[PDB]
Amino acid sequence: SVLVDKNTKVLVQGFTGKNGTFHSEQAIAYGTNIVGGVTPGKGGTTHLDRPVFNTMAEAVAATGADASVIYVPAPFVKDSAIEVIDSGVKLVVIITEGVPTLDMLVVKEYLKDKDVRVIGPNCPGIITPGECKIGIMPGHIHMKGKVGIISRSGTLTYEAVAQTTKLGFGQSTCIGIGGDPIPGMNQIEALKLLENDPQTEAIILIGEIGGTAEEEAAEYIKHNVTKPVIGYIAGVTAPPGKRMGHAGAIISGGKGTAEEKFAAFEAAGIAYTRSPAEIGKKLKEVTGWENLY
Amino acid sequence: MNLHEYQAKDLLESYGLKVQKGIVAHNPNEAAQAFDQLGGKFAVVKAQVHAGGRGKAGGVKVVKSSQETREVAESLIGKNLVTFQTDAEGQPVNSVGVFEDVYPVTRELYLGAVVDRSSRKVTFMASTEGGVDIEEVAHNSPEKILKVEVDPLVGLQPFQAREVAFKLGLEGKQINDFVKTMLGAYKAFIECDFALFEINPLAVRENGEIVCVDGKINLDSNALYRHPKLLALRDKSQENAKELKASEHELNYVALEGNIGCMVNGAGLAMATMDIIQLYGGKPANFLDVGGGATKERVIEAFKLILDDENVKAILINIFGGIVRCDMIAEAIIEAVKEVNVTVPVVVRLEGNNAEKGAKILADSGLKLIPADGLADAADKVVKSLG
Ligand SMILES: CC(C)(COP(=O)(O)OP(=O)(O)OC[C@H]1O[C@@H](n2cnc3c(N)ncnc32)[C@H](O)[C@@H]1OP(=O)(O)O)[C@@H](O)C(=O)NCCC(=O)NCCS
Ligand SMILES: [Mg+2]
Repeated sequence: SVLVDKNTKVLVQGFTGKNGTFHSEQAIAYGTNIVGGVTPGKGGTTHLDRPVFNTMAEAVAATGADASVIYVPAPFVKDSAIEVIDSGVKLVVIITEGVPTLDMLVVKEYLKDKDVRVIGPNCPGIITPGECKIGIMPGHIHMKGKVGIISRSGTLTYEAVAQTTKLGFGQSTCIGIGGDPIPGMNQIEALKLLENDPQTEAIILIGEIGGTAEEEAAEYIKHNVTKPVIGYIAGVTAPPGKRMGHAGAIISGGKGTAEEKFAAFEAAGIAYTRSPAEIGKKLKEVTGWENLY
Repeated sequence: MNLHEYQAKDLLESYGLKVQKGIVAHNPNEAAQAFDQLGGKFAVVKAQVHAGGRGKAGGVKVVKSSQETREVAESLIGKNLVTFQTDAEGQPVNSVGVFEDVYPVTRELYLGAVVDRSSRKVTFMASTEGGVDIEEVAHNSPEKILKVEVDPLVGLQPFQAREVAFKLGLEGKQINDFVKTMLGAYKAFIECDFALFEINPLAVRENGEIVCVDGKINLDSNALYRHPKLLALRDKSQENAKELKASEHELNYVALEGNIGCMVNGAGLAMATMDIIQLYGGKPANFLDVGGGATKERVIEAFKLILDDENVKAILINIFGGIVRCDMIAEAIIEAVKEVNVTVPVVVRLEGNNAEKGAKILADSGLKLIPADGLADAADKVVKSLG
């Protein structure tokens, strides 16, 4: 596994809010160590039988948290992200959708000399099945195993999880890097981590239209990733010049098409499927893994 | 969010750029009056629509009298304009702009900027090839596109704009005017949360002035909460009626040309579903992301969006319930179907949380819902329902 495990201590920014409350309840039930959270104006209260703090500095001093998840509305995300970056927390998961692109441009630049990883925004988070979940993904579809998953989508990731669970392979760590044009953690960062993780024996890379990240990741894999990678790209049928839900899912200047992504996997010797139903099956073919169950 | 030509010009003027100025007219008398107000031998009347290709489509006319202006406005206002960059219905023309004549000119440049996703930096592009589609230039002669990556800490510096001005072969006051143009555009870009802009052409007039003749600005819609004056520019008439309606019900909808409608939670999965439909011989009719916690009301609106297309002959609902129980989702789907005229076969794939209790509720609702096991099953069945 990478980044999170049973020892991870998690703070929640926007802890007292609707989604912070709901997903924190689930996280506690799952076995995630939620140590408290931050909501300005509710410092010194308790929530879900955990302390609430006004500031991340107070929270981190009190709890020695090493991760944080952000459920704050988009307007306050740049503020919240810098706050946690400055706090001593090493891992930040940003769930929130609608963060301005230029806010992540600045945050991503701010991170360049820091010792902090940021996953998201507009992502379901990170899960090490059997150990720790940070985000909104349903624990029950996952199983502790050997397939690492990197994905720009939410529910499409759950299909690959369902397929690898059913084939009995299970997941090491699944990283939802999110649907935005400038993520805090890109595919190459995540591939490096999984390549170095002994629990991960194979990797699924899920992408979609927009940007050139999959092509760049392809070139990186060719030279630097020894574990088998199985790719899949959503949006073959997407019309050009249209946002397909996610801010980053858009073809423009005839670039960011699904086909050029498949073709890049081709050229790099990376295995892939053209059907979302056959991700697990393609992985099975490539690995030769077998089990009568 | 896109801006009208006159709105983009007003914005850029406010950051000190020079523009081909005009007056907006909502009726032909107002257009005639604008012509006399400008007080020039010639003006250019331009349909205000969010689209390029306006001239080719008959939406740009040079005029020499108030009478000619009224005629042109009367011809344009209240009709939709179809251009090579619109869909087949075109964009409504509710107004024209009557613009001052700034020609003849010495030469035409291109200037624009994007947020480059690979470098993660605001990037400017400039060329000697103004009045050419810059995509063609990029493809055929990439060496003619000059690029400047901006460092977020320092911003665009005068020396970077001078490097460009010298490579463009500008001379004299043209250099300092071009530098001020690029610096002002950068300030606007950040201060307004632009996603991209293009000025094409950026004219070098006979007296050396650097003038924005036609310009487009696309704003980051997700930043408009902090720009009330920019949000106030929004022209909903230029947005697709169904896309707009979907947005009002926490749905994301895009129409295609096909015969199988789709309803999915999550954008990745919605595009994947469209893709597997086509793999299995079908033609996806739409993208539709119903989001998390789809209620009865929200599913009703999704049905109405899809079936408003007469070409739709079957629907696939594909929902992966994680935090929300599949039997509760099945309840909402059943309640929704009961309120809508659902005239086509509906295949339903419900997976995740209690997929089994959900599938049974569907099977016993007596609405002829076709239950599907996996993604492959769902595609296979919805295409087969076409006969
Ligand atoms: C982030 C999001 C979940 C928040 O929605 P929410 O939980 O309904 O919002 P709420 O208003 O109830 O809660 C937000 C909380 O943030 C708190 N907050 C605001 N600024 C904050 C800050 N700087 N630090 C910490 N907390 C803060 C608010 O005070 C509020 O708590 P309160 O209600 O006790 O006051 C929502 O804006 C969003 O982005 N939804 C989509 C998420 C998504 O789909 N992501 C992709 C998944 S793949
Ligand atoms: Mg989404």
